[PDB]
Amino acid sequence: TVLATSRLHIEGDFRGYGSLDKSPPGALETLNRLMQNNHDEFDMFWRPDAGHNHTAFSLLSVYALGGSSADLERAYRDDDPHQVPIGAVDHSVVASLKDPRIFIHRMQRLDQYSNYLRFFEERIEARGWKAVVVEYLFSRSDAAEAMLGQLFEGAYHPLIQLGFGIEFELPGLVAEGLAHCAAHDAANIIPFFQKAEKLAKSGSVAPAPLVELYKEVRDTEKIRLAAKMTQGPVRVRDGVMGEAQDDIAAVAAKFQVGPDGLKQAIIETTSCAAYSCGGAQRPGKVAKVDFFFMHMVTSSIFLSILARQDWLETEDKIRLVEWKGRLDLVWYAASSAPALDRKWLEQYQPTLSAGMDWRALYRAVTVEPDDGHLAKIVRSLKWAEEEAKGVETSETIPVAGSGWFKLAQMAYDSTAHLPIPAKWIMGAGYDFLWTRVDSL
Ligand SMILES: [Fe+3]
Repeated sequence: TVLATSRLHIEGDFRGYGSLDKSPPGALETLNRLMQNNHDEFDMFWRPDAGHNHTAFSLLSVYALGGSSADLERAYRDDDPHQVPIGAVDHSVVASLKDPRIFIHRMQRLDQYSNYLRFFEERIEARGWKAVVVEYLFSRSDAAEAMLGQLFEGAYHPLIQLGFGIEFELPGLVAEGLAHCAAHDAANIIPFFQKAEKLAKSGSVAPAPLVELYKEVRDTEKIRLAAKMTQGPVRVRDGVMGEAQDDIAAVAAKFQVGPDGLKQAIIETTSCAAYSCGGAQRPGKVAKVDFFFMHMVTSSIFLSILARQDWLETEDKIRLVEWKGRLDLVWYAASSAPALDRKWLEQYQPTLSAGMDWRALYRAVTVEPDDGHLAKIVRSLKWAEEEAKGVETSETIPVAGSGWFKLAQMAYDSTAHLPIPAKWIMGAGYDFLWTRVDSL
């Protein structure tokens, strides 16, 4: 039977966090047609490692930046390589997923995406998306505890997809995100999250500023060297978690948010992620933004969005930000914990984006051939400027003020007019990766 939940209709004025210019007429109709095509025709996974379908991310971000029909069509065509036929649904498997032990049991299998999608669509059709999200992520059942770890998998893709669903209140997109969450292959980050949290709640770990926990990861050789350059997409599973799970778990336990600390913890995690991106530069090299640090920033807007949901307890909002901050330390370690310096973003001189404001940068991003990350990072950075309105740089907040837009300029300048593989450096701490980066 056709579910109402399967129909993605964005309607009304809402155009997204950090939006500036309204998309011109005709864009909304293009957005709905293409989001619906992507939803019905394509899987969430097009290859085993780094194979997340970005189509929904690229469309919704280009809409938020005020792109027209033609820009959304570019976004869709640019992600053609992301778009493979959606898996056949097994309807007896879908019926069985009502049992929480069969649910848990089939988790972390990529070929299950379509089964979990149909399941979550049926469940949302019956209870609505708010009820289902609390039930499957935040209710501390066994299923929900495993789904919460899964939410951060793949450098934050499930969180990002669920985040988009919640931001635009799209039931079918919330369903895609939950299904993505359930099906994502495991990087052995769940025990990192359990160990760090058990340590944090023990009463015997004093909290420290996140910026000092980045420093400790870099300065602890066993953690810094756990990841290997040529492990590529499995650095976290086979390197950071393989060699140093307990060690990084004891560091991450020091990141602890008090009951009145939610907004500052979002600003703290977002500032340190932006600081990763902008501060991991090398003398004599052009500016490049690390691909992983870029996901640490692109994911950050969705923390801000979950933080503002009426249907979610403040305890559950604080937990989300704790876990994201902690895993940002793992992604830092996975890029070989490069030396960070505030001087690079402070001193950065824009090139292609020199003299633009946010409105002109947004316009330039809407037309730029890209898989969606450029649009995602400039929007998270404009939003970060709003979230952290009035906050200045300090010992704990390393990027603020004009730094947010300066990073956006560096992401545009260092990425525009390049093929996708040349855009983002795949681990800023690995010296060899800089031999393939232009000198000054
Ligand atoms: Fe991505």
